[PDB]
Amino acid sequence: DQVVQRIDFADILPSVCHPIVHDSTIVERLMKNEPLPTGHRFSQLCQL
Amino acid sequence: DITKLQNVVNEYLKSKGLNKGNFENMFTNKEKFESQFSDIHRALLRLGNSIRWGSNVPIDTPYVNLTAEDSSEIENNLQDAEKNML
Repeated sequence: DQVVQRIDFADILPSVCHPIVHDSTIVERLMKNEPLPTGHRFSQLCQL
Repeated sequence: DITKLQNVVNEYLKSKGLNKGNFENMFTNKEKFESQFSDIHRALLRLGNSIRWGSNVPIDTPYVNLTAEDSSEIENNLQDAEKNML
């Protein structure tokens, strides 16, 4: 029904402030086991 | 003679066969560029392939080459040059 309903960052907190967002473990594992870039990006990106 | 050897041998072997070391061929193109200090850095890494072809099942060996007395005489010649560049 035509009720004005409002959403905020204070309302979004219980889904954005969870520790599984702020973990790095799964991102580290997946970006590790993902295959490496190619040669012509590899000269540009993986050098430092 | 460094340009003739590095051009003719290194790039053309790694292009004619074993097409994986073209990143190292870009490195040896920058070695052909006049950045000698950084160029001679990782001469170990571009020596390891010569170790792989001089002796089968590649190991790490000493940096100077295969013959022992020639290996010592190279270092004697390099000390002679370092004392007298002229």
